[PDB]
Amino acid sequence: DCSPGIWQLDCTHLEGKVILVAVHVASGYIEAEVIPAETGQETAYFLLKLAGRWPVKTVHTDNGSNFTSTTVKAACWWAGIKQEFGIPVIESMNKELKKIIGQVRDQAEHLKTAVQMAVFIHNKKRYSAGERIVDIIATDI
Amino acid sequence: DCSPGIWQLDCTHLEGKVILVAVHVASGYIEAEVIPAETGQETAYFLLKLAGRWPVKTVHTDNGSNFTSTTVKAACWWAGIKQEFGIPVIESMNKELKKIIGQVRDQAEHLKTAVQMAVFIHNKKRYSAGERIVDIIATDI
Repeated sequence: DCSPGIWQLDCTHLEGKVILVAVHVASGYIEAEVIPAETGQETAYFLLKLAGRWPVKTVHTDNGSNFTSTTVKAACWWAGIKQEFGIPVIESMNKELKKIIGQVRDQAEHLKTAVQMAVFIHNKKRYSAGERIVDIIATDI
Repeated sequence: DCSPGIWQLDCTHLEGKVILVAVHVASGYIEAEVIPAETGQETAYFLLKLAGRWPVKTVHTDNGSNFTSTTVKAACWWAGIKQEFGIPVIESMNKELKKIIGQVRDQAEHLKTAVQMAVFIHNKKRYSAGERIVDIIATDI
């Protein structure tokens, strides 16, 4: 959890929709996306996007069956991502995100937009989570 | 262009599909996404995602009419993003991205995946663009 390369991935539901939530464990920085279904293809596609922006070395999840998909294993293999085993946080983070979404829900037509507005508010809330991840990654370099 | 908050947004086409490409001007770091159509709604949604991850203060584009959409102005207003006027780079960057996509195209079924694999290769190519943006943002803090 001290290591700057540990992320946690989890899908949560809201308004009959699926939200994929990634948390940088050391900083609390969040990325979220509404996906059409809880499929390995959506997970694999999200991991490639995440690995292209940040250093992703190991990933954890609260539902191990999420990572059994052959498509997910292919994406982790290509990007050099290992499965994390040192975590026996997202409960709090998912409830935290669902709360901020409720505050901004009225300001956006679709749930798509509310999720990104909530991610914006979380990462800048104030150091902020957005500043802390950059600081953590910078020193590690 | 020295300022760490300047981004450039442009849509490019490949295989009858639209790719939205964002470039961090000071570092050369890239984010890209295949979008269904060149609409203001897709642009506005992409900007909110970008502003939630990085500090986005001003944005430039090669096609000014991209930013006339009332939906785009609403997103820039809510996230506190101004239109950049100090740039009279994406030509090179879009050709660079299209080249890397061609190298990896055979390794992925859909163009969606090839674009993210190309973004991955660009930002880690090696400092790398992914390291340089974090360093730039860190010192600015």
